[PDB]
Amino acid sequence: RATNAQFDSPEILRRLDVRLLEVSPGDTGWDVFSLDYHVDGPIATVFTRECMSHYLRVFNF
Amino acid sequence: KSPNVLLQNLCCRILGRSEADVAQQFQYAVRVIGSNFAPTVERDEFLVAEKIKKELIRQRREADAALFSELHRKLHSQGVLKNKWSILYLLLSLSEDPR
Amino acid sequence: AAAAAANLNAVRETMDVLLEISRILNTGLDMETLSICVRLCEQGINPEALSSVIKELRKATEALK
Repeated sequence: RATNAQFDSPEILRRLDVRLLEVSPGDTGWDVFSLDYHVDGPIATVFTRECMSHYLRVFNF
Repeated sequence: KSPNVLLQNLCCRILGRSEADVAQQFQYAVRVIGSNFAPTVERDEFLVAEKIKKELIRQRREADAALFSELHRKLHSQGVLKNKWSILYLLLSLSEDPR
Repeated sequence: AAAAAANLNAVRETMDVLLEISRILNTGLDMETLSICVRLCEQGINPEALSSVIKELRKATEALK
């Protein structure tokens, strides 16, 4: 709401949703945050769940 | 046996003492283990394996993270452990960071 | 028998491979304790409950020292 992001198309906004990594003793909060683009449609064959893991690594670096 | 006296064995194994020398620690064991015998949280061995690899990358023992890829396979190869999840969560819970 | 001791071989193996998993996560459990820890898990038990006991018993061997 506060930044310009609210005005964009509802598809890429809705598929932008948050995720986190699973809790364990001694973790760091900066590592556990991530953003996940999630796919439910036919577009899976170009953005599949094994490519999402590569993306998580990229976003972390 | 029974699990209550088997927990007394654990209390003889961590400490270096007899069971008539200390009765306090076994009372802490029976107070925490008691009125709970069944996990009320998520059950999957696959997720806790993906939480052990994620932890070994965070400690930069990333060659040991490819060792766990073989040790979990060996654990499947014997196949005589009823819950593989409970001991993996237990061993994950006591993890130290020496870096 | 003979195969009834081969199952005893397959349990000592379980116990050793979980000790390799025990050292790479750097827990304090040794082999003898780990043989209690696998026995408890066959009946089914909360690791969330056992970890606090082990993390207290390792904090009560130098405080009862």
